[PDB]
Amino acid sequence: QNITEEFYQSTCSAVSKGYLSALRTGWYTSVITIELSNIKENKCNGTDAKVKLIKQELDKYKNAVTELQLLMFLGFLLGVGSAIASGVAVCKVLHLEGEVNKIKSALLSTNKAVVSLSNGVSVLTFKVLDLKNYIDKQLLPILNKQSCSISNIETVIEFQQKNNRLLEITREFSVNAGVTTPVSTYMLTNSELLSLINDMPITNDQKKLMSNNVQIVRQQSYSIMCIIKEEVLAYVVQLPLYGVIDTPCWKLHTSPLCTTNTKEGSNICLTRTDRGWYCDNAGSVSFFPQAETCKVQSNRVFCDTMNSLTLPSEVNLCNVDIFNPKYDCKIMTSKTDVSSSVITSLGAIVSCYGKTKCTASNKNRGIIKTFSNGCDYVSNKGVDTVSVGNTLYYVNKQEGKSLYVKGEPIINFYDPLVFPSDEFDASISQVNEKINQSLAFIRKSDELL
Amino acid sequence: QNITEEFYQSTCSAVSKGYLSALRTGWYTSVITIELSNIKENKCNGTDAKVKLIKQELDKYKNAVTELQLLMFLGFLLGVGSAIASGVAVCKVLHLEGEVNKIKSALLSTNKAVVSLSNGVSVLTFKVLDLKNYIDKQLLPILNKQSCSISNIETVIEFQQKNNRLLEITREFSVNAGVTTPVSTYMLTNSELLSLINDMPITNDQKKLMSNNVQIVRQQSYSIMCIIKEEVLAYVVQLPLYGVIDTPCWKLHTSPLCTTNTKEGSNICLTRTDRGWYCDNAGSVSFFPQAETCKVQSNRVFCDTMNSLTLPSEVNLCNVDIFNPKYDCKIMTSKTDVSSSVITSLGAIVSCYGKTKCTASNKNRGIIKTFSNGCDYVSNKGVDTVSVGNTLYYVNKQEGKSLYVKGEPIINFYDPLVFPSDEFDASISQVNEKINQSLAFIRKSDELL
Amino acid sequence: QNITEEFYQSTCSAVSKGYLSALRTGWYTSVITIELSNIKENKCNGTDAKVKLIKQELDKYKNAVTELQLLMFLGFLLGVGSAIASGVAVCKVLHLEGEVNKIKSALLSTNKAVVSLSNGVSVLTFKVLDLKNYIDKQLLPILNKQSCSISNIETVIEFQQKNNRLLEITREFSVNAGVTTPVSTYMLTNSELLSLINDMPITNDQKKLMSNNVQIVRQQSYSIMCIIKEEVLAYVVQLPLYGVIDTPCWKLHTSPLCTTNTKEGSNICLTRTDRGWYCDNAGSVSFFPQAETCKVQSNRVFCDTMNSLTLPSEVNLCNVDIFNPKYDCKIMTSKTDVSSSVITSLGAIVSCYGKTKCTASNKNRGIIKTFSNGCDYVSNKGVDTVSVGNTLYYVNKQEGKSLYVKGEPIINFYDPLVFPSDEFDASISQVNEKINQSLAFIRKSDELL
Amino acid sequence: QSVLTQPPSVSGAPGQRVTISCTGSSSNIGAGFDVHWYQHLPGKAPKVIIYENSHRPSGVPDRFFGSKSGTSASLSISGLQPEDEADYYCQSYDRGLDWVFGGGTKLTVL
Amino acid sequence: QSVLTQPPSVSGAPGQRVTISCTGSSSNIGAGFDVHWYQHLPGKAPKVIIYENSHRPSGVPDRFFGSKSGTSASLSISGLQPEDEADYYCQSYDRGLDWVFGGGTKLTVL
Amino acid sequence: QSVLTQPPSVSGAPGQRVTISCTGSSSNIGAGFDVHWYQHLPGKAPKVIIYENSHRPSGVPDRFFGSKSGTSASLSISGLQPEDEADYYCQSYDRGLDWVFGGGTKLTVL
Amino acid sequence: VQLVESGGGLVKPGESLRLSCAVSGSMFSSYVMHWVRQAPGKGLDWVSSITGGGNYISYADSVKGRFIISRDNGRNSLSLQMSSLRVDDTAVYYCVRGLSGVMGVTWFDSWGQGTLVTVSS
Amino acid sequence: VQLVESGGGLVKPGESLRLSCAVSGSMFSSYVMHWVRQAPGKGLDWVSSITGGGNYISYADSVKGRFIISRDNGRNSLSLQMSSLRVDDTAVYYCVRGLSGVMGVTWFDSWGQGTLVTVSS
Amino acid sequence: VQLVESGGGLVKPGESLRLSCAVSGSMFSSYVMHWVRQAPGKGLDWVSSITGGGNYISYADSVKGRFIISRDNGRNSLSLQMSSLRVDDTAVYYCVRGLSGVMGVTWFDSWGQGTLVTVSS
Repeated sequence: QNITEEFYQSTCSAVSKGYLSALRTGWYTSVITIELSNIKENKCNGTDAKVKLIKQELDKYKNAVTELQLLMFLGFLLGVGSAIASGVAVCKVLHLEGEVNKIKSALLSTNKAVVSLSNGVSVLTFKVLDLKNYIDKQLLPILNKQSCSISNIETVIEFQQKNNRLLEITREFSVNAGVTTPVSTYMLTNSELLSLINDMPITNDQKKLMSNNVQIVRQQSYSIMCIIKEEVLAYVVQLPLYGVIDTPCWKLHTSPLCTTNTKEGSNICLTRTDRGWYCDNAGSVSFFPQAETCKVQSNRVFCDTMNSLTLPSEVNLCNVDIFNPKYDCKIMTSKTDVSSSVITSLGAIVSCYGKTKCTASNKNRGIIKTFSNGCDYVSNKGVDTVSVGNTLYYVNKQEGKSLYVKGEPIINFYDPLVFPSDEFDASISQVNEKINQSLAFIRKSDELL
Repeated sequence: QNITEEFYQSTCSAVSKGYLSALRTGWYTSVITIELSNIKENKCNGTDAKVKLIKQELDKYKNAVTELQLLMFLGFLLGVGSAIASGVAVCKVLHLEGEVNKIKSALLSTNKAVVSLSNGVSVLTFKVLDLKNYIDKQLLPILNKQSCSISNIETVIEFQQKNNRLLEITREFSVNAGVTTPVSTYMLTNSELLSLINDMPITNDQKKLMSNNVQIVRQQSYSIMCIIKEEVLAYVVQLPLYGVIDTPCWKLHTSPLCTTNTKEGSNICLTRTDRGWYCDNAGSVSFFPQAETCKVQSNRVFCDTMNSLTLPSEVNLCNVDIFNPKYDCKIMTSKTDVSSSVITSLGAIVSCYGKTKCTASNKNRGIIKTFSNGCDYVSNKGVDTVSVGNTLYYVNKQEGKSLYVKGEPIINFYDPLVFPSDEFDASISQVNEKINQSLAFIRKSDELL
Repeated sequence: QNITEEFYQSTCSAVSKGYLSALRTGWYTSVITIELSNIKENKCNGTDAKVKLIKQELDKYKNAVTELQLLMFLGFLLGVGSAIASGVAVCKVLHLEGEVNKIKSALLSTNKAVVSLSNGVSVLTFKVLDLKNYIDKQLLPILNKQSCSISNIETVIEFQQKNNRLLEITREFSVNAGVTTPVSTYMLTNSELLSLINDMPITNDQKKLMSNNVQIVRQQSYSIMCIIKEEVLAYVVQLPLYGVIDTPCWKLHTSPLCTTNTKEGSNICLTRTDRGWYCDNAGSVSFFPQAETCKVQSNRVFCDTMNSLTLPSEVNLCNVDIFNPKYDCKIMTSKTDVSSSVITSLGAIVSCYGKTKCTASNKNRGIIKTFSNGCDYVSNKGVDTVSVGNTLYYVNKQEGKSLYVKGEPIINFYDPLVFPSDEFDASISQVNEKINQSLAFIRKSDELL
Repeated sequence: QSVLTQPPSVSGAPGQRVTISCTGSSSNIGAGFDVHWYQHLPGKAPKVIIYENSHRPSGVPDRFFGSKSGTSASLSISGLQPEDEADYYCQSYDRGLDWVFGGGTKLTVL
Repeated sequence: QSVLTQPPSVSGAPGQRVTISCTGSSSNIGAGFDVHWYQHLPGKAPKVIIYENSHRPSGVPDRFFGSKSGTSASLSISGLQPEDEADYYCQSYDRGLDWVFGGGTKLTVL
Repeated sequence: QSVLTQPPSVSGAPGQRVTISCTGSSSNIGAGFDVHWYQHLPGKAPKVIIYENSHRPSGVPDRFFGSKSGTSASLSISGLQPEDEADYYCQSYDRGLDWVFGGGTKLTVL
Repeated sequence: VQLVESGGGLVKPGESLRLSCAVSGSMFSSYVMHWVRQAPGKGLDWVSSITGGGNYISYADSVKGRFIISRDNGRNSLSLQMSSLRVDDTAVYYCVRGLSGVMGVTWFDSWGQGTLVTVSS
Repeated sequence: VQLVESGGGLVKPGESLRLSCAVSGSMFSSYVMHWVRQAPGKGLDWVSSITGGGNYISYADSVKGRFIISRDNGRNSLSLQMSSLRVDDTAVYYCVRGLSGVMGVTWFDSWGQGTLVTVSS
Repeated sequence: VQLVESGGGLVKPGESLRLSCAVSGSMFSSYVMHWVRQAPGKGLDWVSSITGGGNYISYADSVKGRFIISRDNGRNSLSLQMSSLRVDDTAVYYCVRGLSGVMGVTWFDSWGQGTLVTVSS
């Protein structure tokens, strides 16, 4: 639609602007129940081929139920929490005696009933497979009438079709310990997920967003086992519960803005250690440094709020003035000057340094730019390939407008002989304070003689 | 049972105590053989629908066989090792000529025989699918008697059920190159895994643990390819070999303990860079910094010994006195003062800093705590939600007792005008040595005039 | 074959030499089309068992189609880029109107025809499932002749076999948002992948390489959704496009070379922060620090060049002389002196430090080495197990020749009382410059009195 | 006409506790949703007394205490004071008419 | 005999633009492959004038401009100069005979 | 009665090599398990001479050398010395009676 | 944080008009805005909503499609086109600026002054 | 690292008693502990085991269920409840503290002094 | 970067020979090399290729198996055994040191001097 961007040459940082987003400020727990069956015996003294088939499938179902019975740069400066605490909480409140008998009694007639539980929390509990109503009188009476013989042949294929969901549940849970992510489609069919999402206490705008975009919600939930006993096997699919809706969430990329000097490897260099997403929520911004945890599906953004920091809104003025005395922008210091390119949401930032060949090649014309030393930016319109050094990046071909804020690099604003280059993480105020302290040292050492 | 914890306000560190564990001190190789079949030709000049079905299934099996033929913060300060060396070792010792016929001769009568091999290493070798004994005379004599016609229809479905395992072997191995984790249930059926666990040279206590907890063993193994030719198709499922058993493995979490000052951003900060697991074994402790590699299933703590450091027992006295001159505790220095919370095994550690609103909300009462500035701890009993700024964490609802060790933060033991805030990783002795050096610096600059 | 290795005791670094490789210098987009079918109605007022089976199967197919419609240490110092820009580019160039009608018109007769498209990019577009030609007259005329009754019973099993591919496509794509990796075998059958690799514009040597090693090509591609409508459901599998061929990619492992002093924890210690892969391409070397992104299948080294730096050839002279004034070798400084072992491609590098017992044990003899203090190397031939402290590494059993060059550790070349140990990343020239600056300070402070 | 129902004939003297109760259907309130209470003293525009049934904003005294249970929400005033004569409200989130509003209870001193 | 076909009877006076055109089969060039053009002045060894149909090496004047389209590749020389009399070539990557060479065009001044 | 079998009638003069051999069933020893040998001079407590069939603890001389093969374990003493007269043991890990113990061999000088 | 709006007066039924809101917040980009109405006699009701960028426009059930609500993020303003005007439309309208909930719901924080729109006669 | 225990003497058959072990180790939290016995005449045998926390009790096949093994981790002690007694149990009992194996097995490291328990007559 | 080779002369048909190339590059480990031939009259043709360690040896369709190409990486050299000979091989042979492509293809960069080999009579 209107995904714009700006490139600031002050720190050679890109900010892609207009990314109406959706945080993950809550969880929601829903107790899926699979109605299971208990079989006393499947003796079948007589033998046939189709009876052998149904016996093998019943034995696979029994092994599955037995296995289920046995199945009861700014990354350091973050907050870490377990993401499955809500599912464990409702599992612990399920594990108290008499709850799941209430669950069965409340789920006898309706197919999407709501139970109250002891804790006072309302959890949506609903069958999805009803194998108990199938095995009740479709297979057991037939197995025990014609001396263990099936008159038809399609019944075993129907049993395979019905048992595929439970067997895939067994496999997918046993592979992934007890907690699997993402939730698969045979864990929760997409029509059932749409009906469940429609029926849970959320904004109707969130219903529209979460029904248009069930892909990422399927990719963000967590399903955890719970009680298996009393033929009522149940697991909790803790679903995301989205908070703010369509808030502008600008994306910040960075590249090492080194110096233009060529003599040996005596270079001074700042890399703005602030890459990631900036969403706006409440009176603050949420900062997501983990670019691998935030999905960028369509022009919307689904982020994990638990893996975020909070910042005041003055970090927006971090984008314009890097020396602004309202918010302390974070930069890192380095002496190495390798060539590096980061492909922004529409164009590409390059930084070619020392003696390296970089070009911006289009597949229908050839090389068009041939970047010199220093940070530079190439728009989406005109190129589709950015080669730096001995490697080749493909720049995103997503339509939108780009702006180029002209200026000089901040590297020229520093003194090479006094600059400190050992800070893996720092700030503008801290670096300037150390510069002032070292300059005061220089003046006091000069005045000491 | 008795998963207690303590909170030390000296470094605002949580230590959850009582986590009887099980390490992974060894590997154990076991050679699964799938008895394959060789078919000269499946011509079938006549054409029927069921014969077309069995022809397509045999073609898929042949493509699978051809596929298998073609298928032949303290994280930096660690030790990196390849985790599949034992399976590659037994694969290399299999690949020499003559061992395949020895395996086939030793597995002719018994189902779960033991093969001595050439290297002197004993490997458990056992069939799990026996497709050769099925294809031998169930399908080939039928295919070449009635002018390529099948009298029944259930045979192709039986072939589907028998070939599903081999086709899933094909898919799961081809997706994951040659080395895949976790081992799936169709890769090794759980009854066969229990029988293999029972039959391998391990403690009977470890048999009880690894039969009660087959999920983590399944989630921790590594299956690698072996020879395919001579219709013998084999792969080694390298299984974990647990060492110490039920050892108290206390878990340490830390949160950034900054200063209480509010002026601008001039804050000093110690963040204890020691989070992870501490398992007791031999006369030492194993330190697991990677919290993503240690599983927490039930109250037992399975871990990866290969991804651990060793420390003397004096690190336990690191928990009480941070200035104890017996073990050098590791802390990190920082000037950033963002609000951060880490939810411990029962409660939650919060540090709300600058100007942020945090609360400990219970879903039945509301906000109850409203943390002030400084590190603070909120117990499990009473709350079920911790909000820090605009992010929401769910605190674990696992029952147990909590202790609150009262004290003053170590920030007040440091002088802000001289404190160093560069060290990404350091120690108490190193930081105090630098403090002493800079104090002598100040005194010699005073006496120089 | 001839995988040699060298151990340098100067920095106790292992360099495994001879690893004829293959980079990933390009991408290539290929348009898989599944010919879908549109069904107006499947009323079936009459009911039977097999008709119920085929109705449930058609309902599952319709739900899958609807879901598809809704489905429309040197790691910081790198270059980060999106890996799926080519597939998004061809998806965007497909999304303009009239392209997929051209795809259908050019794909009516030939099964692997090529279209030119509007952008001027040639894309290999082809069918793999042709379900439209199956549903055309095999199921719809039969459903509407005998009052919705199927005379046969194997047709539903044939429909299961044909619909398994599309249902697995639906599951695998809905699990992984819209972009999945690796490409599965039911996503692209391996006969089709071999024929597609054979037909795509690449070197014949690269054809031989990616036909012998389709495992890693399968494990490095990216499949992305495309247009779904007009019953012509398409998705782009973006395949790796390998550049240089059999170029030597020597692997550099490092271990912490700390000091031999035992007094307390006052140790001066150097860890070469340079571990990873080194490939030669053009007149430069490509450096892969991420050892988790480069596959080491057979003795060939497939890699991801998008996660690599460029370096001049003088980094090879970094291997011999660490103080060589042609390339600035990268080292890191540390005071912690934990015992650590890494295992190189054949042998093992150990450093047993403080009071820590390590041994190199062979399973047929027992302990043979019992390493002392300092870095040491143990060859493959003689051992198969390396224990350091209480952790047990298995050493790779890959055959080859080892060289052990002799020398003294570089820590003995440094001054204990003046060394700077706060550099997470630095260089030999930077560390020596800081040493010279601090020594000049020492001499000027001595001369000031 | 609105789905929210409370009797708008509640009065009380200053000094004791006055309880305002409003009940909703199954679609609103009881389906995991929230209820918030405001005031409508004439003149100044309505402001929020209590949101999420337990929380309070910055300037709100200890007189007001809200609660919800099942499909019924209540708000208690402990020690009423003379200038509290206003229109107290309930808001729910019925899945039809989205942000429904109650009929309003006119609380006046005697 | 070679799969690459260009007429070796093209010549022109210095001053104007001369275009060399060469076409291949379906297996080479048009199947996503590249075409490169060299020069063969007698004496010194042949050197590359244009590779990947657009790029240029270090020392090459602005006279030579190459292009490819479909199956046919062209190379235009603008403002011919007398010592350009040589053999101009095409190279493709036919999947049979691997690195095939064209018959060559003898460009001479008049 | 124990599953471990060794003849408890082995003796030899000081000076030469004497080998103690003990064999077990298929469930113990040969099923990938280990055999350890302890020594039982009257008076002080028994102590391990050899564990994992090859290793040794801190204070153990070079007289003792152990080995295992198949289902049989051996321990050789080279050049006997007079105060070695004791009860030498084998232990194993039979899957029934868990930590089974041998009958013990009384080694004495002559 | 206080909301001020204008545009009230007497309007004949049937014709359309524009009613504007001039919110003067500092972080008016994430806060979810709504409009409510009230009349003498009957109780206060709900009119309209708007969330963030403007891609999740939601309406009441008493009015649907008649009222058009939009907002300019750069100008910090809101507006409604009032296409149809029935007798029930005479009301005092309130802008309202609410925050997202612990789950997603809004509790109608600090209200605007309120503009009276009369449609009778 | 030396183990010292007491509790021996003469006990009539049939009645229970307690046999206590007073290990003075520094890391008696991870080491796998056992009790062995030896009678004059017949060879030395095995009695009981215990691993760390105390959730993996394992017993011999000669005596199962009759003997109860427990340990106090805080007090650094072991204990056996000697429920029921036969003629064969007169023996010298040894506490034995052993370390975990390279796989899992224990080789019965440094032994205790040995306490005599006589049950005859 | 210039390539120099020798080994030409008159050779009777049928017998084998060795023609050697003496490349003198500084990064002669990664560059893909080829050998081409040219007779008077007919245009250029392709003879041979070599890439990397030498495990992807490729040949022309005009001559297959008769010519054996190898290279010594340490000695910085190339060699061709010219097993069997016909009339067509009298040509000037050029060593070719081409770089890897943007995809994989080679454009035959800087050429050798060219050695003339005659086979007639």
